[PDB]
Amino acid sequence: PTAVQELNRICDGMILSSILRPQMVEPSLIGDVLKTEPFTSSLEVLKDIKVSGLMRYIKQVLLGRKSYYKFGEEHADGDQNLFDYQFTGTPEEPIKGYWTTTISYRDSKPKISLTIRQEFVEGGVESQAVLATVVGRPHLQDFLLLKRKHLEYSDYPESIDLIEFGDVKVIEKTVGHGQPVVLYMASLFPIGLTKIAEQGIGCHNEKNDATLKSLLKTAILNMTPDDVSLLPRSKLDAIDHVVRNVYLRFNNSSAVSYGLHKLQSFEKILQLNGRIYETKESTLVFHHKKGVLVEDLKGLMSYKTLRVSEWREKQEPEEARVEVLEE
Amino acid sequence: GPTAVQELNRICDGMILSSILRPQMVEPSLIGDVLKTEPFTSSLEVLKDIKVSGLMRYIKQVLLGRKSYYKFGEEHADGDQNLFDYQFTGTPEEPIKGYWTTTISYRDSKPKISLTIRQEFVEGGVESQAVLATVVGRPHLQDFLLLKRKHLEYSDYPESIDLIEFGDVKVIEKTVGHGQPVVLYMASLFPIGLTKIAEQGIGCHNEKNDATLKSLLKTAILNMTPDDVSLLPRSKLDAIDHVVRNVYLRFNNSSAVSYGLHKLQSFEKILQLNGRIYETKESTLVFHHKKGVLVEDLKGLMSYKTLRVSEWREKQEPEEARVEVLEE
Ligand SMILES: [Cl-]
Repeated sequence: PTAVQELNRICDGMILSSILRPQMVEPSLIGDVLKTEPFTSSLEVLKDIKVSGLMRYIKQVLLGRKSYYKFGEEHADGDQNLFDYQFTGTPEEPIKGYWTTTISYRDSKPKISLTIRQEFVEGGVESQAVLATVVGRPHLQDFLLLKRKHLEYSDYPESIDLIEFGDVKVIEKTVGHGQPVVLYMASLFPIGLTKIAEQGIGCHNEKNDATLKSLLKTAILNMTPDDVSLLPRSKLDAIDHVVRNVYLRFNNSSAVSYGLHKLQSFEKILQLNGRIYETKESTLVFHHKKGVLVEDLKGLMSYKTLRVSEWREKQEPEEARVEVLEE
Repeated sequence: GPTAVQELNRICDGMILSSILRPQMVEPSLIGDVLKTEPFTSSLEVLKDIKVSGLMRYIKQVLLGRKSYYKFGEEHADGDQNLFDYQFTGTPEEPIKGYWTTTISYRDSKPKISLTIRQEFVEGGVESQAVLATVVGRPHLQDFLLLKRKHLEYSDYPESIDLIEFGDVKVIEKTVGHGQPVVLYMASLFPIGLTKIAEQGIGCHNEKNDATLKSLLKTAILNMTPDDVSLLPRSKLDAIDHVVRNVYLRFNNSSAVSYGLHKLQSFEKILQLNGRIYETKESTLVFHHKKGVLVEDLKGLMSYKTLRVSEWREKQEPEEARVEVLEE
């Protein structure tokens, strides 16, 4: 592998060790991971690799950092003249009548962004804007700059220009003040705070992908329903972060045979975190009465207004009865 | 009245709309005829400083007196190879239809020189497909290695991107035009002397242009006989496909059916040549010549090119009232 791959593997090893074992993010954790995932490139090449998050913390420890990771040390205003564009559908090609665009300041952490969700409804456009930002920012001034970038990048700027700051929902994140953090279930728990900071789960290679799936199930299998009832909300939310990332990796059949949803203690997770999970293929509902359900516009059941039907594994005698149509 | 750009927008809308019934060479008389019903309010002095591209610029230039017709390739620009544009649809934490895709390109390049990396979760991790959209004669490998470093630096150096070798990349080389005049027909440019087309943004997002587009399409197909359709070049059929698909994305399933384009002889001959599966605003329909109108349905007892479908039916309340509300 390369230095990039090695850095990835060390980061995967920490994420993976956090599934069963909370650990303080400090140099000896990286030292202990290095036993299984050594770093064999030279420190000089490491300096050319520009990273953030735990990747960058690992990089710094390999370069000699001895201090523990401090919550909020990555805070960046960003470049207020460089912008990232995220889009979900377009005006030319909406997704089920919707298109969403998020423009953000490049390299801001927490990210400062204006998201505008839009929809064609008789006989105009309905817009919803959310400014996700940080306490103390100049919210009206950030909205206007970002709105201007929305007008310049939009294939339909007429619908944007009428959105006023009074219509915007604001969400403010706070920067940490250097608290040390515990890594557990791919999430940072800053000492003294009650919230968590979910971390990205890599595990893009064969071994780490399979071990991620197996450790999640092992984590849940080793909790009784009463254990789960005793978990604080912050730990429930971190578990939710790993659970949802794992289900995104499965199609419907693989998610079902994975069988996490069959564990008695996972049913307690479902009651506390929700029953609705996105897979690679679609949306499933792990229902306690009806079993596995699959989102289905033509379904004859509704779970919290989502129409669903019973999910069914493909069976060769049934597939053989499907009428294959002439083209 | 509307600003100088909203004016251009409406004039461009008007050209696209005029291209539905007949092909139109892109030349000043086309613009002038559009100005009869969509007149340009603002002063030409404002218009001098607006930054536009594509057809909206050619409209601008014609407003400023240009007598020459539009020339294919006249917009070529190698772009700024020190400055980069960054967009993405989907992320590893919220994939869109199972994928996430990132595109990084050279600022102001036309054709756009870009590296797109699309990824999905598969067994054993992540699969990637990379596409370098570029121009004949570029240094493809150097562009790739430059844009790949950007991707790594933009994505927090995921191991899956670093694994992508130049030999894994699909290279799509666009041709630059050579000054050919161009015909606009069904929202697509046909450069004379070339066999390819360039689909254009269709626009028409206001209420009146939406309805006009829908009306003009049905009329354009009505104006054709089945024999007419069987004589059209593949170029013209692809342009028609462009407009048909944009229109069905504007309907829910019920409105798509009462729109009734699918019921026309000449459209059935179109279906035979472009396919029967059309995404709508609501789901997906199959306009079948034997079974009738079908609708995507994972429970379907029929499959059309592997899509499971059922027969379409109007929403009724005695099916609705029986929907079982589930315990939370
Ligand atoms: Cl058939």
